[PDB]
Amino acid sequence: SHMPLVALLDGRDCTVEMPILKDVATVAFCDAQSTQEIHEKVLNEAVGALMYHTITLTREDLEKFKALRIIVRIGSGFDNIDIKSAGDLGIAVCNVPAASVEETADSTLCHILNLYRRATWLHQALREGTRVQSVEQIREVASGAARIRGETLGIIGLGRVGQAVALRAKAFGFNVLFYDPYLSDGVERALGLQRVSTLQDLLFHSDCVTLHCGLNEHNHHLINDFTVKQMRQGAFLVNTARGGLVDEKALAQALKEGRIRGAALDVHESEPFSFSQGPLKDAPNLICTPHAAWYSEQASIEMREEAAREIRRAITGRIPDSLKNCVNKDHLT
Amino acid sequence: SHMPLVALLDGRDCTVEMPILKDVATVAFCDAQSTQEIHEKVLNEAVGALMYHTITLTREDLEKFKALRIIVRIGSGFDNIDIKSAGDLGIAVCNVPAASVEETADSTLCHILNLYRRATWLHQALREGTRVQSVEQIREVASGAARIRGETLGIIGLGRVGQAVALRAKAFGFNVLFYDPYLSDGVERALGLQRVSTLQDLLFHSDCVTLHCGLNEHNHHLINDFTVKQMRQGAFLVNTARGGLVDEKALAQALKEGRIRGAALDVHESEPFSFSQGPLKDAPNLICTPHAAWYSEQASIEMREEAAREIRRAITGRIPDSLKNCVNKDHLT
Amino acid sequence: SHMPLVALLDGRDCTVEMPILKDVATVAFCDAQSTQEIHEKVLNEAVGALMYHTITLTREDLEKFKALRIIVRIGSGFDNIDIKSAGDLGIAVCNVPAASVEETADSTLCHILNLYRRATWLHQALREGTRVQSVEQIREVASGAARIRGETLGIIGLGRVGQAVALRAKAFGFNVLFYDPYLSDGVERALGLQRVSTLQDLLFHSDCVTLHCGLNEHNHHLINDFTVKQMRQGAFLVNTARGGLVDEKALAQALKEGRIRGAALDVHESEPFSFSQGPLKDAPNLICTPHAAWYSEQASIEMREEAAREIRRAITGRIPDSLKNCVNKDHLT
Amino acid sequence: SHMPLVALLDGRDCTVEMPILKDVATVAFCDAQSTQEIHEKVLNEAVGALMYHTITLTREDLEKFKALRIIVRIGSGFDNIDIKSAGDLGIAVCNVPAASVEETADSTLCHILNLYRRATWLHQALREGTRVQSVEQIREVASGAARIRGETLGIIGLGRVGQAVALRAKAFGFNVLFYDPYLSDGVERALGLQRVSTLQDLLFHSDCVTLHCGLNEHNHHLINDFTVKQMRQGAFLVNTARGGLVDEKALAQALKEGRIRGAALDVHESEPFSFSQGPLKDAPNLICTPHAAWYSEQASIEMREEAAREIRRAITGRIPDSLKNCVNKDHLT
Ligand SMILES: NC(=O)C1=CN([C@@H]2O[C@H](COP(=O)(O)OP(=O)(O)OC[C@H]3O[C@@H](n4cnc5c(N)ncnc54)[C@H](O)[C@@H]3O)[C@@H](O)[C@H]2O)C=CC1
Ligand SMILES: NC(=O)C1=CN([C@@H]2O[C@H](COP(=O)(O)OP(=O)(O)OC[C@H]3O[C@@H](n4cnc5c(N)ncnc54)[C@H](O)[C@@H]3O)[C@@H](O)[C@H]2O)C=CC1
Ligand SMILES: NC(=O)C1=CN([C@@H]2O[C@H](COP(=O)(O)OP(=O)(O)OC[C@H]3O[C@@H](n4cnc5c(N)ncnc54)[C@H](O)[C@@H]3O)[C@@H](O)[C@H]2O)C=CC1
Ligand SMILES: NC(=O)C1=CN([C@@H]2O[C@H](COP(=O)(O)OP(=O)(O)OC[C@H]3O[C@@H](n4cnc5c(N)ncnc54)[C@H](O)[C@@H]3O)[C@@H](O)[C@H]2O)C=CC1
Ligand SMILES: [Ca+2]
Ligand SMILES: [Ca+2]
Ligand SMILES: [Ca+2]
Ligand SMILES: [Ca+2]
Repeated sequence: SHMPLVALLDGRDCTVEMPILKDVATVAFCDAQSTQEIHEKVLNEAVGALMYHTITLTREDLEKFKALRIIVRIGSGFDNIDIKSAGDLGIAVCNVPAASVEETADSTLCHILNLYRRATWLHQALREGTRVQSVEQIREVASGAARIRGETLGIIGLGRVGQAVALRAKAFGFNVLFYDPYLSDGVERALGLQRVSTLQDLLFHSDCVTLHCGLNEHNHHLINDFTVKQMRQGAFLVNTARGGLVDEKALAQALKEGRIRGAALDVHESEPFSFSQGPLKDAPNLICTPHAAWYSEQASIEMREEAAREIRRAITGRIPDSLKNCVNKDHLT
Repeated sequence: SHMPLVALLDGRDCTVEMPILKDVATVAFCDAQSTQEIHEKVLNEAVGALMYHTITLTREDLEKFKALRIIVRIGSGFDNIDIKSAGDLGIAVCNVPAASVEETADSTLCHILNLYRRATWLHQALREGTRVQSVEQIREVASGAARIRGETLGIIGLGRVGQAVALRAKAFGFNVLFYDPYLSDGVERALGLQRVSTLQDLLFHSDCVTLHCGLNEHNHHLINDFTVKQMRQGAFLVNTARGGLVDEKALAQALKEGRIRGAALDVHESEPFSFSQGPLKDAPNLICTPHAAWYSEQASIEMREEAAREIRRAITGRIPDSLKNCVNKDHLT
Repeated sequence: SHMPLVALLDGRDCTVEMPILKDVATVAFCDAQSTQEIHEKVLNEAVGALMYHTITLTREDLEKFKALRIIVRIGSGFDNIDIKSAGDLGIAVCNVPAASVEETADSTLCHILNLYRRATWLHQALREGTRVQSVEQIREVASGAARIRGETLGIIGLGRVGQAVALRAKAFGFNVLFYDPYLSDGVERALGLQRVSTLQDLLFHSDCVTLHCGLNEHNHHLINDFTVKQMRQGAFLVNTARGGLVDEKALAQALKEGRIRGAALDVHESEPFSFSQGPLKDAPNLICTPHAAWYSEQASIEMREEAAREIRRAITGRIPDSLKNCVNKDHLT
Repeated sequence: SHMPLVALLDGRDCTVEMPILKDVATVAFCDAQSTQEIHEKVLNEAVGALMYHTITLTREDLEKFKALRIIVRIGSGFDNIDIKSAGDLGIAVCNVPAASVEETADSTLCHILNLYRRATWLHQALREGTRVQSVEQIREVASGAARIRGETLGIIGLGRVGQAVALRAKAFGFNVLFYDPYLSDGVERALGLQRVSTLQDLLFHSDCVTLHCGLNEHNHHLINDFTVKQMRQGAFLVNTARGGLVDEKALAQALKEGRIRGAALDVHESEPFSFSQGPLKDAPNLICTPHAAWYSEQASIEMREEAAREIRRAITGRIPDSLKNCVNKDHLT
């Protein structure tokens, strides 16, 4: 009569997952921002866990769980989970890789176009009461807006989102380069893109750089005071991937000195983001969104139902065979 | 030793046009917003005129000119000039149709994506100090953001910009319809688009309506209290064409009642636009830009040099034969 | 009780048109290749005519009709009808411009790919018993086959078919140029194509030239011994437009001397075409189809029903107001 | 003073590879179709081997080599090499995956269009002396030609070539499905394609099926008398992948009975192919090419130089670390 316990760590709404898990698991929520906010009953008894990106799990946090057997990220990125240590401790880790691919690529194009066309900043200026009566004033208030055709878009990481962004960028006349040191040669040919070997070549040729790679152990602060100086003078930066990829200290100074003309960020080193705190406090030409590139109503529901199904499959079947999107089979023992 | 006079009516900067017209015409500027601000010497002697969109010329204004022989719009739209009366009075009228086609389509896609992805509004909320720490809060602050694939984009006017917008929209998964009662049948087939016969059919099937037609004598307030009720509940409206095409009274009420979920406007019935005056004072979910969809540095220079060349051709050669973009040959006599 | 007479001049099958015209017109067929094969009753009484491309109507032929009031081409091209003289004689002339736009563009791409990839010729060689056992033999038998990406496709005439061909060619990595002296500037920008001013520039830069213009009074033998020498050495020629556009004498010699590497022709100066007669008797590297680029079952039915509707509209209503695709309103009096 | 020996097994031309390998290896050729035609000196001393697709290497053949340390396929497919046994015997096996991706996709589109548009068959009929004078005769001779827009293209294997084919097919109005049981979910979203789970679903919904998968131990005769009956009545089949994927016995009967309207094959169960021998002797509506989809001059040179570089890297450096495209690291010991 006793069912396994499944806990939603960093959230409270479990409505979407309930119809899928009802006869399979007891569902609880912790609304927790850190391991320190999880009830002892969860740490002791929880067999499965559902979590988003707002809580981090180190080996230290993972060891506090005594019965945990699977974690499912309701989302694609899993940089916030110590994946190797989880596998060592016998804990499967899964993600939901496909629900928000095109939502995120559309948000990226929106940010790219917002930098080239300055629509967001032009809207601000009108809210700020700027009067734009003459053509000379239009040119002034829209100064910096640029023609897109012929510009070079450099994509770092050509996966699901990177490929979706590349196909969209081609429609606006962008010349699309990409740097992805983990793909085998020939993907540039299938999609009709130009590829480059080193990050430096990408940054050297790109008028606008957009990040679409996972945050892993080898690319923290991939954009830093060193690689920032490799970018074109007056280039754009876009990041809907992970804030850990950008040294905001170096970015702030680049915006202030004009080396980088503008930047659009949906993710940040420390989230939630605030224009009043952080290295970007006073950085100019800065567009930011609160980690919402992923969100649509259909994407939210899609990933939550898929996450719930993965939980069911883990409880009902055999780990890790029954799992569709386990990302640490190599480490599981 | 005496050269013809050419006047820049609603502007002062003539730097781009000077090298082209130096040995051909004396160049003056009026920096005028209305006919009432033009020096008598210009009205009497001016043989050619260069103007943008910030001044209107009625038959009354046109009759005040005694020597005028050609007007050149530095831009594509010429709804601000009485074209038939100008032809009656023997005044050629030309435009520059191609300089900003893709700048304007890129601005349109930026506004479309800004409505579907709410990037602009999400940026505002962060400037307003909203804290978005949890996923529930992300869903809340980004409420309304929608998946684009499967959505129907309805294009009113499938000319230079409309076609550029259609090709771009297809890359995001839009289903593209268009209504253009002046094209012959078969253009929908060449570009792989679906066409509809009546404005009502366009509005009935479209999740997002975007205007790309000229403002002519038959489509003032094309969007009005009658046709607004023909649009889908919760649809988007985009207008980078002409503000005269939209009854802002009807639009404001539709935004307030939620019939229209959001609207992005680069043009307005009365320009310059102000969020503090007009029928849109208090309208919600409203994005606006100060008639800047056209602007890039390369587009501004391109159209100004082309405009200057048209002036040269008029003075040097025969009107209207030597003109490349005269838009009123039928009326000229 | 007496209905108007409508005659299918160069055909016999009227099944598709009958349900549309039953209560409107008496339908007869002539199965005629020339005016000399039309029954006197048709010449005297026929009020409307339906015809394809296999019969020509000069002023001489048109004058033999005494009651004719409208001709409808079941197809887009109407170069086989003296359009000006028909208008002089009070005879409306209409076409069906849209039924086969994409069928014809698909046939064109098939011919283009058949030249670059030599699939057709490679199939012939296998029917001829050629044994291709080694790689050296594959290279030999497929000699001439070329990589498409980077190649320049030059389009002459950027209308319905030309635009459909341009969009398809871009997907294969072609660089697309076009020459069309009748379009206003700005269409190259909407579709993201490069335009050229003179036929010579088109031929000078193109690795493969494809014809998509109407045959009019100013472009007979557009490709001739003079303009053929303006083409790139070893270029391809494709013609699914009209055979009258190409001087086959000049073409034959160019194929024989290797100046042109290969040619694909769906239309010819004299049709039907035969590899045993004509200036192309012995021309090498020649692919030909019997004027079938237009044909699909859905296209044949679509244009025949549309043609029948145009006939109905002419009889039932007022000429030329009620006509949707009259191509000689300027001449009708 | 003694260099390693490198042998071109199934070819004689080594000109492209010589400048790259001169100071690294002694180069010989065998022009051999089977292991039985290789000189004893090669079998004993050869340290490296270059081969195409015209010779097969079983464990039996591999064991005859005494010094062989690396095999390099000048091409992407390596189904003709026992890869597991080669790794067991300590023999690295590499391929060249990218040189002909777009050549092969262009050949595939040529075959697809040749079936839908019947250009090849229409050319044959003209060579056979068929006279096509009337429209009724055009419809007759081109019977079977079909409109492409709305048709469903089913891709089996969505790798380098499959993706290139998908993007091209979208430009013609195809609805593109694909079946690839080895990809993780989310690739359909990045490229805007519809995916299906089982081969049966692919065949059930597709008007035209095209094969783009490797020939492996689990898909020999993937198209067989069982799966052929799962295809749509009157569907098309295209195969530029591997002939071993199709049971030609089942295919022949399907063409004869009309279940399959037509088939285009660049590869065959037994190559070289002959219309006079094999299960396809008398099959109708059959287009064939002699395994030439890969060939362009630039592709041939590109893959041969890359192959030579891989050989150099193997001799000069450490196996398998220094290899860029080793396809059997898992088996090498
Ligand atoms: N802001 C948001 O709400 C969302 C953020 N994302 C983020 O966007 C990123 C991309 O997501 P997907 O495309 O689904 O991931 P994916 O796994 O499909 O693709 C990631 C690609 O990045 C490449 N990569 C890894 N390290 C790299 C490096 N140092 N340099 C260049 N390339 C590298 C990999 O080879 C891989 O191809 C992820 O980090 C994910 O967290 C994704 C969706 C929504
Ligand atoms: N905000 C800005 O800075 C810019 C605004 N524009 C405006 O955008 C509009 C489109 O410009 P282009 O594409 O260059 O014009 P265009 O002349 O190339 O195309 C206009 C099309 O609209 C169609 N049309 C006219 N009346 C219509 C109606 N009642 N319903 C449906 N279709 C109708 C015409 O048939 C024509 O095909 C113009 O009004 C122009 O003023 C253009 C560029 C920049
Ligand atoms: N083989 C077949 O069964 C078929 C043949 N066709 C032919 O293909 C041709 C194109 O058809 P559509 O695209 O429907 O015609 P369209 O009227 O849509 O376009 C024709 C274009 O050619 C341009 N043009 C005219 N003379 C020119 C010259 N000297 N140089 C460059 N451009 C020139 C015009 O400006 C126009 O834009 C027609 O001649 C038609 O007869 C069309 C369909 C099927
Ligand atoms: N005729 C010619 O000259 C040429 C032939 N080819 C052939 O075309 C085929 C594709 O080549 P690439 O795209 O470079 O290979 P690739 O390795 O890039 O892609 C192969 C794809 O097929 C999939 N696949 C494997 N077995 C499958 C099955 N049973 N059902 C569905 N999908 C399956 C794999 O998941 C993989 O994604 C190869 O077999 C190759 O030999 C390639 C180039 C030229
Ligand atoms: Ca720049
Ligand atoms: Ca909606
Ligand atoms: Ca060449
Ligand atoms: Ca069918």
